[PDB]
Amino acid sequence: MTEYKLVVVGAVGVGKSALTIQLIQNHFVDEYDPTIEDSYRKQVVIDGETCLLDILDTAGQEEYSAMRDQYMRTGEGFLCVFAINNTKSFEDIHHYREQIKRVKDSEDVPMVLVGNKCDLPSRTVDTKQAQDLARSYGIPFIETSAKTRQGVDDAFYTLVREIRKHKE
Ligand SMILES: Nc1nc2c(ncn2[C@@H]2O[C@H](COP(=O)(O)OP(=O)(O)O)[C@@H](O)[C@H]2O)c(=O)[nH]1
Ligand SMILES: [Mg+2]
Repeated sequence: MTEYKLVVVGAVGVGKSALTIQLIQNHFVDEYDPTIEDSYRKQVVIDGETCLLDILDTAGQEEYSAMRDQYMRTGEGFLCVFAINNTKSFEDIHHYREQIKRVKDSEDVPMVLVGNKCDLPSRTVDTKQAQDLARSYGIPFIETSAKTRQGVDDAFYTLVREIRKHKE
C-alpha cells in the first residue's frame, strides 16, 4: 500500500494542530498545547486510492527530536499554514518555504499554501493576496477552516496530488 509522508508547518496559532486533528480524528480541538509536536497516521481513500498518510504536526521547539529530523529529510510534501486573520502569520510563510527548500536543496518541493480560519469574518489577508503568493511559488492555495471542517481534506489531499506529480 502507498504511503504519503506530509509535514505541517507555519507560525504558532495558525491552526496546524487543529487542522491535523480534524483530519485524523474528525473533531475541532478548542485547545492543544502550542509546544506539542507529534506524528499521526491514518488510512484514507484519496481519489479511489487506498493509502496511508503519515503526518508531522510541527511545533517549532528547540529540543532535538530524531523524529523531526527524519520527517524533514524523508517528508514528501509540506503544508505551509497561515491564518486569514493574522497578517504576521502570512508574512512569516516565506521563511518556512525557504527552510523547506534548504532541507531538500530543491526549488521543486511538493507544497500547498493553506489559509486557515476562513470561518472568521475579520479577514486581513485577502484571497487575491494569497492566490498571488501561491502563484509566485507555483503551488496550490487552499482556504480552510478547522472549525467547520471546511477544506480540510482538500488541503491534505491536494498535497498528496502534488506528491503524485513529483513522483512522475
Ligand atoms: N475560528 C477558528 N479557530 C481556529 C481554527 N483553527 C484553529 N483555531 C484555533 O486557534 C487556536 C490555535 O490553534 P492551533 O491548532 O493550536 O495552532 P498551531 O499553533 O498552529 O498548532 C486554537 O484555540 C484553535 O481552536 C479555525 O479554522 N477557526
Ligand atoms: Mg500546534
